[PDB]
Amino acid sequence: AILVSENGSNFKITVTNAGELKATKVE
Amino acid sequence: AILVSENGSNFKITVTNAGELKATKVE
Amino acid sequence: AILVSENGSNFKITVTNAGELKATKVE
Amino acid sequence: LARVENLLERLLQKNPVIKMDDKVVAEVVSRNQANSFDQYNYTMGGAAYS
Amino acid sequence: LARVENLLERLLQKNPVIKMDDKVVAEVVSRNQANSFDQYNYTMGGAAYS
Amino acid sequence: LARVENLLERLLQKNPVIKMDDKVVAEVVSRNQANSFDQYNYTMGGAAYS
Amino acid sequence: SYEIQGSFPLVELEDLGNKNGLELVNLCLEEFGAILFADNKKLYFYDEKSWYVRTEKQFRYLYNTEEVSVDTNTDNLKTEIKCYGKQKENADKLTGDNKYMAVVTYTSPNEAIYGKRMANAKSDDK
Repeated sequence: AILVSENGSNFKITVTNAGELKATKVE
Repeated sequence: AILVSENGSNFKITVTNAGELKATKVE
Repeated sequence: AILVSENGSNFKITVTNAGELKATKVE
Repeated sequence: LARVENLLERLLQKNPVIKMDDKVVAEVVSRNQANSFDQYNYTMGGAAYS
Repeated sequence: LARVENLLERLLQKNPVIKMDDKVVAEVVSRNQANSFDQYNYTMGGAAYS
Repeated sequence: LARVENLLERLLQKNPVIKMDDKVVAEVVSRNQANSFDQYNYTMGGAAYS
Repeated sequence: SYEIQGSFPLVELEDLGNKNGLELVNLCLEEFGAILFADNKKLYFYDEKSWYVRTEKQFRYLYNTEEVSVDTNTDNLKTEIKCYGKQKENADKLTGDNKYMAVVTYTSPNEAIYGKRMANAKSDDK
């Protein structure tokens, strides 16, 4: 219950951002 | 519980495709 | 339940690596 | 609940490698470099290729 | 557990498209190419643009 | 079930940043541009660098 | 083999030759304003009139097209020019535009919607 809800709330923050840093700038 | 599995399956299947659009073309 | 935990751990561990192959070289 | 693990493993099988095209990237980079070159030429009057 | 499923579905909605900028990519590519050009010019003495 | 979330939040710490090397990208872009330049030179006979 | 289909003007050239076939074909295309299309090893040279053929097929928005892009540049938008002809024999003895028997300033009508945008002078000595 609370466990998978926390899983979803955590997956909201990170995977959306994505990386692909050129050298230091984003994209 | 089974629909949790279905949600995870569709979750990762959608995750497969990925983005990285240049301006409008893919990759 | 524990199998779900191990599968999720391995799934995110594998996801960490990511791809972005140019033609054959990495990134 | 075993088929949950079976399906999740089968989907973990996926290769975490996404090939991205190089010709399109090269063409986009060339177009952007052309834009920058045209900007620099305009700022320098016409003392360039055109 | 139904609201967990609802939130997971709403979180599956998100488009798996990550817009990456082209101007910065072109500028970095140009800088690296300039580094290579300077290296090649130095290895050729001064028989180049500078 | 608590240590399930222990591992899940521990591995959530993963940085959503994938740094990609610029040198290889620049070299590939340069090679593709060279291919395009050779194609264009061939289409105009030899009225180019070579 | 070559075939010609259209009407083209006369062009004056200097020391024609000493080039490969493709260079001469490109020279013809650039000078006479022809369009080249090849049936394998047979090169047809059309003009603008006989090249394009009208068709009832059409491009429609939201029907058969997805992305439409228009690139517009006005860095070389010029509506005025000054040109000089050949050089007189007594060029040193003469001053100003008198050095040339042909000096002309051309102004395009589009100036009326763009103002005076004069470019660098071009000289033809022939």
